[PDB]
Amino acid sequence: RPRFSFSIAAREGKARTGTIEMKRGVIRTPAFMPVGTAATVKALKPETVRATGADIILGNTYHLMLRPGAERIAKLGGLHSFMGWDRPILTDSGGYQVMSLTKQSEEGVTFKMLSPERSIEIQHLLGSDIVMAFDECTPYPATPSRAASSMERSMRWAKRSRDAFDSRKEQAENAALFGIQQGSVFENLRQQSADALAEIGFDGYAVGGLAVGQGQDEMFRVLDFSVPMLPDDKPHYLMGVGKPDDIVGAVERGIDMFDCVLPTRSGRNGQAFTWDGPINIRNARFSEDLKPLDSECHCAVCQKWSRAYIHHLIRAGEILGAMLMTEHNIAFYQQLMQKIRDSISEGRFSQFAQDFRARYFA
Amino acid sequence: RPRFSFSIAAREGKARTGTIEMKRGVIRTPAFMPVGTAATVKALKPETVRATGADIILGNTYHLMLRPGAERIAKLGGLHSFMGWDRPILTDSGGYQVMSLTKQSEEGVTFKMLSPERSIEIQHLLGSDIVMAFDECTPYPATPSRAASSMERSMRWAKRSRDAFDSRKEQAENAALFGIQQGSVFENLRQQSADALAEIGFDGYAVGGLAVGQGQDEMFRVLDFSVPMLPDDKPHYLMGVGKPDDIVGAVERGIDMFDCVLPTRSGRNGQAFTWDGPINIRNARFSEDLKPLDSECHCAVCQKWSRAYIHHLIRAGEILGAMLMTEHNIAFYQQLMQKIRDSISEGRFSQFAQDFRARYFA
Ligand SMILES: CCCCc1nc2c(=O)[nH][nH]c(=O)c2[nH]1
Ligand SMILES: CCCCc1nc2c(=O)[nH][nH]c(=O)c2[nH]1
Ligand SMILES: [Zn+2]
Ligand SMILES: [Zn+2]
Repeated sequence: RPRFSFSIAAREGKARTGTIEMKRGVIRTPAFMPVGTAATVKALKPETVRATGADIILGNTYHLMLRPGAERIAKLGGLHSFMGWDRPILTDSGGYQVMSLTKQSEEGVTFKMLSPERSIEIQHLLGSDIVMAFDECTPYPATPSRAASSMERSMRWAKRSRDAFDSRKEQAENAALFGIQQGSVFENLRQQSADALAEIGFDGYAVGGLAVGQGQDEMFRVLDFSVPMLPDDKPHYLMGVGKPDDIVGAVERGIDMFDCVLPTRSGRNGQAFTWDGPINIRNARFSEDLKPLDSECHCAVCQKWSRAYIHHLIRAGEILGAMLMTEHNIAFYQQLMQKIRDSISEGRFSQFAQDFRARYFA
Repeated sequence: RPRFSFSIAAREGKARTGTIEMKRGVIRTPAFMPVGTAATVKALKPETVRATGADIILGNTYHLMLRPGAERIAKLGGLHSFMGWDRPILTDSGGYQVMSLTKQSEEGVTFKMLSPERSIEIQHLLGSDIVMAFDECTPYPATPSRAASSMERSMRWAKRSRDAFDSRKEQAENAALFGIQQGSVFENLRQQSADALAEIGFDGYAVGGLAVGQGQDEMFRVLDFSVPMLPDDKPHYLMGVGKPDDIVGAVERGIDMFDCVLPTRSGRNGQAFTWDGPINIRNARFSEDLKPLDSECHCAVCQKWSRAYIHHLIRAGEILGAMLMTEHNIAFYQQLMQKIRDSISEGRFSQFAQDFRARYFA
């Protein structure tokens, strides 16, 4: 396999399905990336993550550079070996969390320094397969002046990220680099940003700044004009999105890649995804319900345990409850992505989306 | 398979190895029973418990009758179906926890009623394979007068337990009933108790009251005279024991069955069992240690992850840390029991025990 090769096999409207080939494996697109926050997808063995159908996972840079540390992970053999996941890993740059969980300057951010060069070096030390440019995730809402200033800095940072990555032979030969579009909800700033990014040149293009408070209507509105601005022949990654219906609508608008903590975090808190919508398994109505979490789901959890048992586990605060809920939720997300890929491949994705929404929202 | 058949295949001194055949499967003896407190072996799928080599697990009656409730579990298909463990389950009577986690009377105990008849009915509702007589676990230390009064009540309760079990056709035909010897640390009271129990007649005999504060020397002293009092041709179960070295010494004194929460509870708190003794994986010395938890262990955890990674997980409070530590610890206990069975079968158990202790304590 090549360092990086994105191929589109089928299209329907703005939707695409295809593959990203990388040295550590193939990613089927549209792709959902489970989030591993501190070198673990919470409550799952990596074999279990794979078993659900995930082709790639996301690691957060901010958390790893703090614990256990990037240099330490590198000394230990890199993140794949450390955590036991041998397939592609996408790492974020750290740019988001350093502000949400500071001294900001043109150089980077100081907190209790992270900069483009340090972020790219940390992602190298981790042995990341897909490296995110170090950016600034503009808060929502933002005035046009502030969003412009923020976007402009991010684009200067994107060039610095590009050069830092290219300056390291082994990273440039074995990993890929994605740029991140900003500009808040403003069309002209999104265009400026896309333009800047394309001029630099990246292996893929994320749509940043849309998982930070916008309602779905608004996020969709911004995607409508923003995704066509990106190079068509490269993957499009919507950072931090989202709910099952967010994902369907974003694929309808040309997104190829997704991540979000909802299936893991929700799962631990008792929310299970079903084709008829989410359910809160702690609800007393499930106390004697012998059905699986979802009537159609092919996951191991639905093959073996009832709602009643998982209800008991979550109410009791049992670790196995977190494990079972998380596995099901991640499997549900993967089955959603499989249904999306198959329906685009068959030219019936628009119908799938309609059908999905009618039932999920009933 | 028969309802119950205990066969001794090999002996060495007081040590025995053999099998208990039951309708739901075969139990290899000496046996270690992982404890499932609220219908789950904490942080493990039942398939994982089996994978470690466990033939039977223990369920606590007290906790189940409180949550989710015995009648409810029965309505749901019984405990095996509920939790997804299809092999034998031994349940305790509830007698211990109702006092440690009250109004005591000859009838039973009232708390925020449990009695012999109710305890046996609850264990039936759960669908237990091995039912423990409802007893009183005498506190340690106890004066001889108090231990005698306590033991005497337990023996009256043992007869009531016997009759309650026999009065239910399906339970008597499909499960087994164990009696529990009391008498604190006193030889004459242990003899009285054994005598009473044998007169009633049980399928197996537990040694109760020795996991409640006695040091090893004392526990061993009491086992020395207590186990020979029990019927030779029935299993001998030491409730609540114990550490790896407790278990070796107790097999040397004729015990066939063990349970304790140490491998699970310890595991979650960062203690890992090794042939060179326990280690506390949170210790900074493991932060860059690439070795497995134990150099010889055949478990899945030691095949795949390093001390360094598990150290990170436990320090980070990650669920996967609890899962990995627990799997290893339960696998270690099972490998210990396998080594014990093989060495008795080969007539080299005395040497094994010597060798085990020299290394575990070095
Ligand atoms: C709460 C979800 C946040 C998702 C996210 N957005 C962004 C972004 O806009 N830029 N850089 C990032 O790492 C990033 N991560
Ligand atoms: C803290 C470990 C307690 C083990 C135990 N001992 C006993 C006993 O002596 N009688 N009945 C029981 O259920 C029981 N359980
Ligand atoms: Zn499922
Ligand atoms: Zn191990």
